[PDB]
Parts: sequence; structure tokens; C-alpha cells
Amino acid sequence: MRECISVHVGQAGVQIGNACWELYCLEHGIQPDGQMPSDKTIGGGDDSFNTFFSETGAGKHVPRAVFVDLEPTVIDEVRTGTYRQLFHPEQLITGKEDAANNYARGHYTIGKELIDLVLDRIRKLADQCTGLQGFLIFHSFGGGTGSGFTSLLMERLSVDYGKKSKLEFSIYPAPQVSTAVVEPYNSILTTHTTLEHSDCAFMVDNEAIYDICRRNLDIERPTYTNLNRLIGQIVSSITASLRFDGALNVDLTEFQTNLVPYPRIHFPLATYAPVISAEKAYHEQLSVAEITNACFEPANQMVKCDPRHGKYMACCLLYRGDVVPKDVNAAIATIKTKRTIQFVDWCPTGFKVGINYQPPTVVPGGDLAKVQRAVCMLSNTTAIAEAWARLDHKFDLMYAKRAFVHWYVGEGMEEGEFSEAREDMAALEKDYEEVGMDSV
Amino acid sequence: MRECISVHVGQAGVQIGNACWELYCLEHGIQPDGQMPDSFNTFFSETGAGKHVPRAVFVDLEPTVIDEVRTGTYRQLFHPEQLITGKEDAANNYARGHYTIGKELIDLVLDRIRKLADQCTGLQGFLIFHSFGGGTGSGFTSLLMERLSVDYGKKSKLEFSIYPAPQVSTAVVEPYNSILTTHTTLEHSDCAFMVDNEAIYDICRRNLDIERPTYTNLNRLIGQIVSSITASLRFDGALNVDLTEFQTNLVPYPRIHFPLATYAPVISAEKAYHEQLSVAEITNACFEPANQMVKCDPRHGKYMACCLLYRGDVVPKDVNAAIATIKTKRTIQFVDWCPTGFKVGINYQPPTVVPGGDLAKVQRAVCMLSNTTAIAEAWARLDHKFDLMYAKRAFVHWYVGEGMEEGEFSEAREDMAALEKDYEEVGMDSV
Amino acid sequence: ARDMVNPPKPYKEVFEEAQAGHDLYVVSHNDYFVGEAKNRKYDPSSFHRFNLY
Amino acid sequence: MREIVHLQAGQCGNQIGAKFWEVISDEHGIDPTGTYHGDSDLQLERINVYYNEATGGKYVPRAVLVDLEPGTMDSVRSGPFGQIFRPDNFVFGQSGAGNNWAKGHYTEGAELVDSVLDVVRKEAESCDCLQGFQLTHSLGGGTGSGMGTLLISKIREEYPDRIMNTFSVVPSPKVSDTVVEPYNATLSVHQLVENTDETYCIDNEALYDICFRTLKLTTPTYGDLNHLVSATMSGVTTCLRFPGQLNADLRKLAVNMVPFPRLHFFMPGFAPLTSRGSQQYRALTVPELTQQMFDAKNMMAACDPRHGRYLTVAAVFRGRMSMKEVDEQMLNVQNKNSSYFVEWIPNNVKTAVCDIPPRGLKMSATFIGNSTAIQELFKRISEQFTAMFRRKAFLHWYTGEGMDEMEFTEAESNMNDLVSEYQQYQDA
Amino acid sequence: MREIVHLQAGQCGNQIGAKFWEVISDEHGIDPTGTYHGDSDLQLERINVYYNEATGGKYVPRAVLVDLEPGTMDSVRSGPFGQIFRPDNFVFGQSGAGNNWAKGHYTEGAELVDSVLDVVRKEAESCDCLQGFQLTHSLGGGTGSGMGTLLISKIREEYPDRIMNTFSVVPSPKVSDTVVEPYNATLSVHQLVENTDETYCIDNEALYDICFRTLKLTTPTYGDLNHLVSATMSGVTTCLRFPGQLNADLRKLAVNMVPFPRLHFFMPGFAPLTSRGSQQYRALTVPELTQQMFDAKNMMAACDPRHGRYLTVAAVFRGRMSMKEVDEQMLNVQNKNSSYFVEWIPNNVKTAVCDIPPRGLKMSATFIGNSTAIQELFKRISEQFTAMFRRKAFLHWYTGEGMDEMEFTEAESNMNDLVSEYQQYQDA
Ligand SMILES: Nc1nc2c(ncn2[C@@H]2O[C@H](COP(=O)(O)OP(=O)(O)OP(=O)(O)O)[C@@H](O)[C@H]2O)c(=O)[nH]1
Ligand SMILES: Nc1nc2c(ncn2[C@@H]2O[C@H](COP(=O)(O)OP(=O)(O)OP(=O)(O)O)[C@@H](O)[C@H]2O)c(=O)[nH]1
Ligand SMILES: Nc1nc2c(ncn2[C@@H]2O[C@H](COP(=O)(O)OP(=O)(O)O)[C@@H](O)[C@H]2O)c(=O)[nH]1
Ligand SMILES: Nc1nc2c(ncn2[C@@H]2O[C@H](COP(=O)(O)OP(=O)(O)O)[C@@H](O)[C@H]2O)c(=O)[nH]1
Ligand SMILES: [Mg+2]
Ligand SMILES: [Mg+2]
Repeated sequence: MRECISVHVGQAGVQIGNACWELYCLEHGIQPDGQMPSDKTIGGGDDSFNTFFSETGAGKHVPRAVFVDLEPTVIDEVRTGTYRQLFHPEQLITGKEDAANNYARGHYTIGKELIDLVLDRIRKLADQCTGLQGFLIFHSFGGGTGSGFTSLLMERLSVDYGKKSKLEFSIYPAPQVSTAVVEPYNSILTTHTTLEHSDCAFMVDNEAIYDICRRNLDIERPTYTNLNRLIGQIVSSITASLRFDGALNVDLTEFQTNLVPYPRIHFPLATYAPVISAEKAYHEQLSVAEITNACFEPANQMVKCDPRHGKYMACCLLYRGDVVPKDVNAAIATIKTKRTIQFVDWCPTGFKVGINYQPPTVVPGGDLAKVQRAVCMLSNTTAIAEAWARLDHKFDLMYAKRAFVHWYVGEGMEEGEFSEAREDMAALEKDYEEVGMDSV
Repeated sequence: MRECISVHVGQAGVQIGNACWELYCLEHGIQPDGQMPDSFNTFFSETGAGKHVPRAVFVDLEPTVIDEVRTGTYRQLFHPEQLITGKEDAANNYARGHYTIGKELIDLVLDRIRKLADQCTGLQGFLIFHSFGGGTGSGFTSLLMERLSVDYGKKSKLEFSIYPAPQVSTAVVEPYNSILTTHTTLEHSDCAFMVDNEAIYDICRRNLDIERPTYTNLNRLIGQIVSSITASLRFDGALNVDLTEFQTNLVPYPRIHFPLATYAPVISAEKAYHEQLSVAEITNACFEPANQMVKCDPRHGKYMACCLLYRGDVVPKDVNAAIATIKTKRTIQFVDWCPTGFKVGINYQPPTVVPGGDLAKVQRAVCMLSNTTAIAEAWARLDHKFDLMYAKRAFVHWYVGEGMEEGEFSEAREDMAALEKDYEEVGMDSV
Repeated sequence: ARDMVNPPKPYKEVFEEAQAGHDLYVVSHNDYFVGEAKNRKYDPSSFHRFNLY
Repeated sequence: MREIVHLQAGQCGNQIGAKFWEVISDEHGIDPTGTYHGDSDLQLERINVYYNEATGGKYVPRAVLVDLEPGTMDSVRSGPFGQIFRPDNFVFGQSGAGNNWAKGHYTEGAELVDSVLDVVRKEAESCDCLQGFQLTHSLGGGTGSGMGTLLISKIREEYPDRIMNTFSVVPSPKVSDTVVEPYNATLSVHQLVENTDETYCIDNEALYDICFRTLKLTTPTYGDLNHLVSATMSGVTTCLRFPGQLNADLRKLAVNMVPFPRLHFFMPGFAPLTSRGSQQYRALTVPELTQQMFDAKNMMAACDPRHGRYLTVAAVFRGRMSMKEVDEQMLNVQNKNSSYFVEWIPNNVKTAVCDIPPRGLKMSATFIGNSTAIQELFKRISEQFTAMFRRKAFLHWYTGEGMDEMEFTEAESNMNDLVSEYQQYQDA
Repeated sequence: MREIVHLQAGQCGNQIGAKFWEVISDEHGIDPTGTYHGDSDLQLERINVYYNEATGGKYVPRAVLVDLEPGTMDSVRSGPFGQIFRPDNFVFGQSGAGNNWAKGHYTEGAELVDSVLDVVRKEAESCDCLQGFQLTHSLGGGTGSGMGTLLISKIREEYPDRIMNTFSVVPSPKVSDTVVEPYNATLSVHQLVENTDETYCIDNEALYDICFRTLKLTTPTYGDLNHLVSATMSGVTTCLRFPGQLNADLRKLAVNMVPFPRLHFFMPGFAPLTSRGSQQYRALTVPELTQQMFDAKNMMAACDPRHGRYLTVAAVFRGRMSMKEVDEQMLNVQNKNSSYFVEWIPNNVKTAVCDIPPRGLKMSATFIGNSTAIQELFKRISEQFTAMFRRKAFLHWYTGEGMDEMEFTEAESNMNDLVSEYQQYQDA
């Protein structure tokens, strides 16, 4: 039971999506080719793999993911890499062009030719499975394939399935620096259609995951493949209450009342607490009374703004490992007495724990040392309004001459979105704080 | 439980702790990989695996002195984030030090203060170490304690110095430093820093017979004083001394918080075992001007109060015999309105001696702690050295070029002259 | 020679000649590598790379 | 499936277009007979970008060699890698033409153009996913930049969004190799700016000074500068044939690059080039190579960057790197250089990091900048028409075929329409 | 970290610059191929102060040479240790300055002082954090003093708070070297007082008389003199590279030394320098350094410190040693002279220590001092300028270049400014 769909669309999330499927196959006995390695072959007693995988009778296990992107290059190394012996080769849809950052090159001109194929697979997977729980869509916010092309594939399941959950795992646009030049303009494209459907997100950027690599990790000047593993870990902690049972486990339908107060504030943080090497884990003990605070450190949270100007609204300390529940309320009552962690005045409910009994999952080929404890922190905070304050303002200083619009109007897109979405983006930033200080 | 947290600041103060944390580590059975090859919990955190880590934060702006700690033989002891290094020198300039250079390192050095002390159960002090000459030994610690007075309040801070000798020193600009690390840190400070090291040089010539000491050889003896103060925290005695207890005892008035120290049974290895080091001998060996760790004349000052602290095999009827020896004896001047005089201290555990040192395995020991009515006299002519510089306003442009106002010195000097005259007010007799 | 923007070197020889500083480089400067950690020396019994810690 | 159809024209582009195929074939393991010799795997699996495949297990290019005078095409057939091509598309004629724009578009190039474009039609109508064109020409004569507009005009009449990628060598300031050069160069600006999307503009003068100063070459012949241009040829095509971590085709390298429909001209550049003497003395990193990308000397077209603000710098990286080092050290070049980038764009740069670099060093690079400062190239050539036009100098050839002075006056404004808009947008 | 960037200037600069990089290179164990072949461990971790790395484990010095006559440049490269600088850093002029800085900086060097910042600004932004600069010159010549007053001046605009440390050789009492020296040292003070944070003065007969009596050396050329200035060269800079009980880098001296910021000239010296024949007979102790360091034989200036009073004195005692012997030996020299130490600074005496000797001696020490009677160095230069400038004896060779008459009197009053401030602070 308790299964979920993991489509990996757009280049950023399909490459982090290449990084999750190492991690699941390591936890169980599933090899890349799906055969248990001639010993520790199950008779069939357990059903631990059913959240993310499925079984074909020969002994080979089959995953549940779909790799779609119109780019031909990036899917082509999972048909020839170390993981070609894993998927189903009808899941893999390739194509002819990239995004080229044009909204109609993912929603009106090129993405309209591929839509009967991609809808006929998410319903093909779901009829084999018993009782569904949510979606795991891996899309970033930049391009016309990351952000233009998830809005086409979010707007059709939510009229197909209706009341299913949505979860996402990718990179937020940094406020200061980026790579794609039309990215100030670009994210507001997905928010016209994917705010009444989206119930989950990612809050902050890959910029600050460089700096955890500097300090807590003992590495100097990392790549992008270190980004993919650390984002890949918190995937296996949110989805750990669906095949591994503990004290307090949450299915993915409960999060649309945990974390969404009003219909337009629906996003988490992500913070793995003991992200440290061997050379510091040997020196330091890491009990529960500090890995709760290590989540609430201004450094270790993934945020490129000040947390000290933020008031935490609905945190959710999802623990995991060898933990004992007296240590938790010894640690949370420690937290709400601390004056610097300011909260929301009209919600003393606030916290929401989750306890489980499997260790942190290492993967060989990395920095990590083994720790007995780890904890995720999905936390809806206040301060991120400052980050949406500059991103639509980043649209506003090329708004005079309307630079870069010559290809949107060139290929299949109108100007009509570019004012209505901005005031709707202005409607999103005002609504954290037009309710932020009312009942005084 | 009854712990402290030590922060070693400046090149004159980190180099204290390198020989101090030699001594605390060998005083337990701890190899610097952390593994032995419950009473020690006053200073160490313990992992699940069995690793010992001290309660230390090492802070300096010259990266050389911290780097020798990291690559030496104690690399396996510290968490290598406890060692906090700068990248440009403080350069004997608190206008550079606590205004410009320390203003960006101050976030890390406080975030380690909370995280080491978030673990601990209940504290009663801090251990801070510098001289009075360097810029980061004058200004940065003022920045490193005014935020500590605000963020902690009543919980004590204790300090220990090696002042460079006021008669012969290193820097020409050093009186510009030792006034403003006495002025600005006057209001915050509890039981604090000491007197100079030229008496340590002399006691390293007569009582310690070996000629030519180095800073390594003196720091053998400086760690001997401090551990005797924290001797009762790890091991029981028939009289036990808490460390908050030193606020109320040796401080007469709250602008006078510099009670001095010395250690009497210092003996070379040849002369150690011919003679008795009796209880009556060593107390009679504290109250002469020759045996002091203090290079001022005690004949000038009537003693306000003193603190005695015996280590080892001491029977307190001898202490009562030794206390009776000094008061009725005519030369020493216990002050007129204080008939109490003494704070006693005993402890069973013997004084530990580092191998390779010049000291001796003595059966008994005493660390004589006192406040004299001559402390203003060294404070008198120190401002005269400050008077002679600042008459023609010399060297001030290497401070007032950096963010600090031109007339800030004369605020401190007359404040210190408000300390000198009002110190002499208590010294007269009262009929 | 007309061609020095594409000098005639094989991939294995290029990699082996370019990884020329064995230990001197990281000591004498911050010799960055793409995704590599820092290895302080440690005793034989004390620090294993991954054990019960 | 990000395809490119190639051509050559003029004497200047024929050589560098021929010296295109020397550089690309060494990357991909091909032998001039057409046998794959490379030992690496990745040379083959995107070979159909530039190549058809020949029956019997053999490989063959995708280009059309044409120019009006037959010495050059007969010179390359005897060349180093001459025997690679297809012999049906050499449209070479024994006849000539005297660098006159008039006859080459109305009489003498009108007989030729159907045979010219029926083989650009051949290689395209049997294609999977066509995406672009590549025509190597040069700005001066009546055959090079005359015929550059001939081989682009009838194309856009059918291809809706295909992105042409030409490469043009500009007139140098100090010297001249044609008297009638402004009188023919501005004649193609009437059509090229309407239609071209990439023109990698090249000065001949700046090509010598890189050889004099960095390379310390006293004598750069023509075997050098083609091999210097040829790097930025196959440096932009890294994310068209190879894996990489930040991939973009010629369209994404136009939606990022092109802001307004007429300011679209690219400046080449190759980073890890150094003389033989001081090569050991130099150690390269991602911080060190980013100097040679952003150096004032490593630009193949001579202009002054300190007299203009960059619109969109796009440097493609190739090799094995750290990608914080890519992004943290392509902001440090933007923070420290503040006033020389446009204030109305918040991020002025874009990287592209590949997974297999072109051969010659471990850590190669190629830097492509779209400045504003190339208006001083535009000021001199547009001046050289009008201050030579106050006497009605050379019209008695071109008016034999109907090139009236009503044309040559208004096309000069279409050069100065470009000058007025950089001044419109330098101060914005 | 605290890294320093080198410079050289003129004929004296390249000679004393090349011998210094024979000194500090062999301190670390670097052969002239540049690759570290030494056995010690304490030399590599702070070699980044003065050395970039050439790839291959070869160590390239952070240095740059300049002269206006290119023969004096290339004398260095053919020498013993000239094969280590990168050849891109050999900037130069082509025609000699002719002992005229009316030519050396106003007219001739102005095209070169524009371009030689590009090597300077690129070697000195390749550091994480910056501390200073160094340049070695003499105050009589034209090529390396007037350019030395222009190489300093452009630096102060763009590094306004970094401690430049420029080294000088001052013109002689009795045996002049050029006829025009009062037109030089009186005029190379106008752009050296105002914009240099650290300067040392060195006379050549003081360098001769130390080679006349204390050394008793028979026939030494300009070879060993270039070690003698190099002996106190890095004696200041050793506490940057190696650990010590009581460290003192540049900014610890610069705070301590200068009482008032218009007085930044200094008298260097060197302590354990013994004769070659009588080397074996002399035991070396810590007090025996001190008496040999404060007598007027080891002063490196031909203007007597016995006739004046010291302002501030430091000394660093390199090598493993005990430090009670530092203290009362510095007490000993402080009370041995009362008249020689000022009234209103009680302790006029500073110390420092390092733990590593020079490779070639057991335990060494150096000197620095700031004396009163160095105004007689300032007077004697200023006296010989009153003689020549009353009859305008040599003005017309410098006049027509662009330096008019008033610019020799403005630097003369500023020169008479400097002799004035010593006399008012002397009597106290
Ligand atoms: N973790 C990780 N992130 C990546 C990787 N490659 C790109 N990214 C992120 O992807 C962002 C690019 O914007 P996208 O939204 O992905 O653009 P896109 O939709 O893929 O557009 P196309 O590349 O044309 O398909 C960059 O800002 C990177 O942060 C990668 O390999 N790993
Ligand atoms: N016993 C002992 N005293 C020391 C040691 N190091 C320094 N001191 C004392 O400190 C004095 C000089 O220290 P400071 O003036 O603070 O110099 P610093 O520590 O480098 O401070 P900054 O220059 O500001 O960085 C010396 O005269 C010594 O008396 C040491 O290792 N042992
Ligand atoms: N790099 C290079 N440039 C050339 C070559 N041949 C001609 N040119 C350039 O072509 C310019 C003259 O314009 P041109 O191309 O001949 O016009 P065309 O007659 O129509 O081809 C001259 O300035 C030459 O620099 C060559 O083989 N290599
Ligand atoms: N220490 C030292 N000084 C030198 C040497 N050669 C020349 N000098 C000094 O250089 C001075 C002459 O100035 P010079 O450098 O020729 O001026 P320039 O012609 O402008 O470069 C003389 O006073 C010498 O003392 C040398 O080898 N060693
Ligand atoms: Mg993509
Ligand atoms: Mg210091």
C-alpha cells in the first residue's frame, strides 16, 4: 500500500531525480538490475518496497517514475548509464528541442504535441496500483521546461484525479545570482495556473547549499552532484512514513491541513540536521537536545535571507532513527522558551513531530559519516516574503523596455499574461503580511 | 555541574592555554586522542564512542599562533572548529581591534559560546586569558565581554593575566592599551586579571635556580596557580571552595576587582628534598616581598584581605597555627577595619607536576591570593607613562585615524585618576 | 607551430601530467578539486572513515 | 537533432570553412577516407549534427562548397582533407566577377543560385530536426558579403524560426585590402541585420596582436588565424553534440542572447592559450582561466571594452570543474567590474559547462560576449561611406545593372539606425 | 593571507632585487628550476606569502622587474636565478632616461607607467588578502628613482590603506656618483614622504666602512654588498613566514615605530656579522649581539647616531633562544644611554623573536632604529642643493621637458620641512 507517482520533468529535477534512485535501491536488497544478489533473496514475506517500487514475477523489481523532457541529451544517459537496467523503456519520452526558455515552447507549440502520451502513462501506472496518495514531480522554477512545462502536466492530473496530493523536489531561484538571464521574468509564468493546484514546494536555493558544503562538510568548492545527493536525502525522509513504521506517521493527505493555513501559503523548508563528515562526528556527540537546535541554526537552514527577521509559523520536526520521545518535548520546550526564535502570536499550536525507527541512509561514494539520528524540518516561516519581494521586482526593471519578450511574442505566446500574473504575484506577497499582523 | 567554559584570547592568551590544557589533560588519564589508555565532567564533553573534548574556544587574529595548535600533537583533541582564527593582525591597535577587525569575527565567536554552553547543565563562570599590551589583548576582549554582560548578566566572568613588566616592556604603545583594557572593562568585570611577570622572572632566578627561562618555562608555573583555584571542583576536600565564592570575598568595593596571586612552594629539584615544606613554613614563605609573583613592594600597602588555598596533606590546626603566626607578627599590616583577613582552602589531592618541568613533586602547596593597598601605586605611575606620551599627543594618529574620537583618552585618564585618589581615600586610619 | 590551441596530447597523458603535485599543492596553497574533502591526519586506532560514531 | 546546414562563400570564408573541417574531424575520430579511428566512445553518438553517413561503413560531411571563381574550390580538392566531400555539390564555374554587387544578384549570380540552393534544399528535406544554418563569409568584397545576402534571402521565405549562424570578418581600422569596401559592406547590412542571428564578427588586426603578445609569435601566417577562429567555431557547438550539465541549443543561445531584434553580433574568444616559453610558469584553474576570458587582449575583434557596457556575456566552459567555481567566480568578475555592465539587467552573465572538452588541454574554455562597445566599429565604416560619398565616386559600374543612388543613400541610414540605438540604450 | 607583492626599479633595483630572490628562495629550498626539492616541513605552509605556483610543483616568485634600458633587464635572466620569473612580467622601456626624471616620470616613463600597472594589478589581485608592496631603489639616479616616485603614486590611489614598503639607497657624503644628485635626493623626497608607509635609508660608504674594519675583507666587488642589504631585507619579513614566541609583522612595527606620520625614514643594521678569519674564535651569545648591534660600526648610514638621540628602536632575535636574555639586555642598552633616548617616551625600546635562523648561521639578529641626527643626512643633501640652485647650474636639461622652476623650490621647502621637525622634537 501507500504508493506515489514520481515524474521527473525539466532538466534540473530529472538530474536530481537521477540521484534519488541510487538511495532507494541501497536501503533494500534491490540491485540496479533488480535481482537480489543471489543471497538475501526474499521469499516474499515483506512489502517494504511498495511505496516507490513494484514487482515483476521473475525477481526483477520495477520502479515507479517517468522521465520526460523534450531535451534529447539528458535522458540519453539513463538509457546507457549504470541505470538503464532499471526502468520501463516506454516511460522514457525523448524529443527534439530544449526549452529555449519560451513559454509556448513548453505549453503551446512543442508541449502540445506530447500531451496525450504523457497523460496516458500517469493513468497507466495508477491502474496497476491499489490506493494512491500523492505525486512527486521534480521541476525547478527557471526555464520553459522547468517552469513552463510543469504547469501543463499539473493542470491535467488535477482534473483527472482531483483530490490527490502534490510534492516537489528541486531548486528555487536565488535572489542575487543565477544562470538563465530571463529567470527574473520566468518563474511568475507557472504561478498563474499552479497556485490552486500546488500544495507543496521548495523554499530556497542551491546557493546556500554551497556554504554548508564549505563549513559543516569539510569540502572546498563543490560541484552540482553534491547538490543532488543532499536534496535526495530529504526525499527519503518525507516519504519514510509510507513504508517504514514508527511512533507517529503521516500520510501525504494530512499535509493539506498541517501546512496550508490560507489557500495560498503552502511551502516547506528542508534541513537535514547532522550533515557532517567523519572528522567532526568523531569529536562531537549529537544528541536530540542540539540536533533540534541545529535545524533552527541560522546557518544550517537552507535560506539566503535572514531567519532572524522571520517568525516561524508551522514547523514540523520529522525525526528518524534511534530517538526516544521524552527527548523531544525536552527539546521543543527548550525551543519555545528561547526568545530569538520568534513565532506567530495567534498560533500556539505550531509544532508537529514524527518519529520512526530506521537509521539515516548512507550511500557509498560521498562525504557522509554514519550518525544514529537525523531529522527533517518542513517549516512554514515568514521571512521568505522578502525573497518574493525582489523576484517580481526583478521583472520590474526590465519592465520598461520589455526586454526578452521578442521570443515569447515571436513563438506562440501573448503579452496578456505579463501584467495579470504580476499583480497576482503582487497578490501573493501581500497576503503573508496583510494577515501577518492583524489581530494585535 | 560546577563547570566553567574557557576562552583563550590573543597570542598572549592562547599561548597560556597551550600549557594550561597540557596540565588539565594530564591531570586526568586522557591521551590527546581522547581515549583513556565522572568527576572530570567539570571541563569535558563525552561522546557516545568515548572521546574527550575540552570546553575551549581559541580566538586570535594572527593565524600563526593558532596554526601551531592545529598541526601539533593536540590535533586529535579539539573539534577543529573551536580554533577561531583571523586573517589580518590586530597590530596592537584596538581602534583596529574592536572597531574594525573584530567586527566581522564576532558572530562566530559568540555562536560557539552559546553552543558549548547550551550543552552544559549549570555554570558559574568563564575563563578568559590575555595580557594588557596587545590590541586584541586589550580591545577585542572588551568587545568579547560587553556582549557577554548583556547576554548573560549575573553569571560570573573570571580572568587571568600575564602583564608585561611596566618597568621594561615590549611596545612603546603599551600604556595606551593597558589603560583602556582597565577602563572599558571596569564596569563589567568580576574577579579579574593579575600583575606583571618580572617577578616571575626573578622567582625563576632565585627560588628556581635555572637561569634563562623562556615563555614555555614560565607557563609551567602559570598553570599551577589556576588549577589550584579549580582544584576543589573535581575532588572533594574537608573544606570546599566554590568559584562564585571569589566575588564576595576578595573584592572590597566594586571598582576594585584586581586581587593578586602567588604560589609559595616553588623549589628546584636539588633543594626540594633536603628541607621540610611544613605548613607553618610555606605560609611564612608567602608574606615576604621576595617570594611573590608580584613585582610591587607590599610594604607600601596595608593588606585588606588574603586568600589561602592548601593542596595536599594539611591538618587545619596547623593552619590555625599558621594564621596565628602572621597577625601577631609585627611587620605585616592587616588593615585597620578588617579583622577577618583570611579565606581558607584545603584539598587532599597532591599538586600535579608536568613531566619535563623544573618543579618538584611537593607533598604540600599553597597559592597565596591577596589584595594590597599598593595596587594603586603601580596604577599611579602607569598613568604617568601615559602622561608623558600624551602631553605632545604622540602615536595617537594610529588610533584616531581609525573610527575612535580624539579626546577619548582623557576621559579614561581622569576616570583612572578618579580611581587613584579614591583608592587612597580608604587607606587612611579611621578614629 | 600553427596548432597550440589544441596541442597534441592524449587524454590519459594529459590527466597524468596535469595531476602533477602529489601533496605539495594542497599544503602550499588551497588546491581546490571538484568535489574533494580535506584530510587531516589521524591515529590508526582512533579515526576510521565510517564506524559507529 | 539540433541540426546545422553548412555552406561556404567568398575567398575568406572558404578557407576558414575548409579549416573548420580540420578541427571538428579530429574531435570525432574521423580519417579523411571516412573510417572512424577514435578510441573514445562519445565521438559517434551525435555525429549526425554535421555529417551524413556514407554507405559501406563510411562517413561524409554536410556542406556545399560554392564560389564564383574556381581556383579556391580546386585548391581545397587538392587539400589536406579534400577527399571527404560529395562531388555533386561543388558548384564551381570557370567564369569570374569583378567584386560588383550589381551583377551578382541580378545577372551573374542569378544563373547560379538555383543550382546553389537546390542542394541546400536536398540536404534539408531529408532531415529529422533542422535547426540552423552556417555560412562562412567576410564583410568586404562583392563576392563574399555580396553573396552572403544571396544565400540567406530565399531561405527565410519558408523557414519560420530556424536560426542562421554565420561568421564574418570585419574591415580593420588601419589598413585596407579593397578600395571599394565601404561601398560593398554596407550593401549587405540592408538584408543581413534583417535576417542573420549570429555573426561572429572578427577583426584581422586583433588576430595579429594575440599572436604578437600572448603567443609571442613574430610571424602569424594564414595557417594560424584560421586555426584561432576555428576554436570558437566548435566551442559554441559543445552542447549540440556532447553531454553537459547546462545544455542549450542555438535557439536558447538566442533567447538568452538576443534582446531586441537587431543587436545580435558575437565576439569570439578562446581562453587557455599561452606561448611555449611561459606555459610551465602558468598554472590554470577556474579562477585563472576566467582572467583570460575576461582579459582585454583575448578578443578576436579589436574594440575597447572600457568604452561600453556588456549586455549579455555567455562564456561556455568545457571539462571537469566545480560549479560553485563556475558561479561564484563569474559574479566576482561582475561585482568588481560594476559600471561596465548595464544597470537595467540584474544578472549579466550566463555559463555553460560541458562534460568532454575539446582536445589540447584538460580544462578548455571559450568566451562569447555581446558588448555595446562595437559601435566604434560601426562609426568608422558608416563615416567612410558618407565622407567618400560627397563626390559620387564609383557608381558607373553598378548603374549598368540598376543600382541607383536612391538605394545607397538609404542603406547608410540603416547602418546609422544601429548607431542611434546603442546611443539610445547606453544611457538607456 | 598577509601576502606581499614585489617591485624593482632601475639599475640598482634589478641588482639588489635578483640577489634577494637568491636569498629568500634558498631559504625555502627552491632550485632555479623552481621545483621544491627540500626535505623540511615548515617551509611550504607559508611560502604563499611570496610565491605563486607553476603547475608541476614549480614555484614562481611574485616579482616584477622594470628598467628603462633593456640591457639591465636581461642581465638578470642570463644569471644564476633568473630562470624563475615568468617572462610576461619583464616590463621595460626602450630608451634610457638619462638621469633625468623630468624624463624618467614626466615624459619618457608616462607611456610605460600606464601599462605596467596591468602586471601589478594582476599579481596583486591574485591574493585572498593584501598587506603590502615592496620596491628596492636608490635616490640618486633617474631611471629607478623618478619612476620609483611614479610607481608609488598610482598605487596609493587604488590601495589607499595597504602598507607600501619601499627600500632606498641614499646619495653619499664625499664620493659622489653622479654630478646631479642634489637635483635628485632633494626632489625624490616630495613623492616619498607623502605617500610611502615605510622607507629605509642606506649609504654606500657605511656599506663600505662595515666592509673596511669589522669584516676586514680584502677585495669584495658589488657581490657581497648585495647580500648585506639582503641580510636585513627579509629580517623584517621573517615573522610573516615562520612562527615565534612573540611575533611582530609589518603592522606591529608601523604602529610602534613612527611617532608622527611625516617621519618614516629609518636606519637599518645587522647584528651577528663577524669577520671571516676570526669567525672561529668568537662565541656568540645574546648580549654579544646587543653590543655589536648598538655600536656605531654596524649602523648602515653615513650620518652618525652618536651625535643625536634615538626615537624608537626594535630588534628581532631569530632562532631558538631564551628570553630573559632578551629583557635585561634591552634594559641594559636603555639605561646605558640617557641622552640618546627622548624625555617623553619612557621605554624607547622594542623586541621581537622568531624560531628559525637563516640557513647558514646558528642564531641571528637584526636592527632597526629612528635617530635624531639623521636630520644631518637631510641637511647635507639640502646644503648641496643651495649651492647649485642659486646660479641655476643644471636646470636647463630638466627645464625643457616639462618641469618648471617652481617645482624645485616646493620640494626644497618640504626638504627643509623635514630637517625642522627633527630639531623641535630633539630637545624635548
Ligand atoms: N542539482 C542540479 N541542479 C541543476 C543541474 N543542472 C542545472 N541545474 C539547475 O537548473 C537551473 C536551470 O534552470 P531550469 O529551470 O532547469 O531550466 P530548464 O527548464 O531545464 O531549461 P532547459 O535546460 O532548456 O531544458 C540552474 O539554475 C541550476 O541551478 C544539475 O545537474 N544538478
Ligand atoms: N608567560 C607567557 N607570557 C606571554 C606569552 N606570550 C605573550 N606573553 C605576554 O604577553 C606580552 C605581549 O603580549 P601582547 O602585547 O598581548 O601581544 P599579542 O598577544 O600578540 O597581542 P596582539 O599583538 O594584539 O595580537 C609579553 O610581554 C608576555 O609577557 C607566553 O607564551 N607565555
Ligand atoms: N584569415 C584569412 N583572411 C583572408 C584570407 N583570404 C582573404 N582574407 C581576407 O579577406 C579580406 C578581403 O575581403 P574578401 O574576403 O577577399 O572579399 P571577397 O573577395 O568577396 O572574398 C582581406 O582583408 C583578407 O584579410 C585567408 O586565407 N585567411
Ligand atoms: N648594493 C648595490 N648597489 C648598487 C649596485 N650597483 C649600483 N648600485 C648603486 O646604484 C647607484 C647608481 O644609481 P643607478 O641605479 O645607476 O641609477 P639609474 O641609472 O637611474 O638606474 C650607485 O650609487 C650604487 O650605489 C650593486 O650591485 N649593489
Ligand atoms: Mg534542460
Ligand atoms: Mg599580536
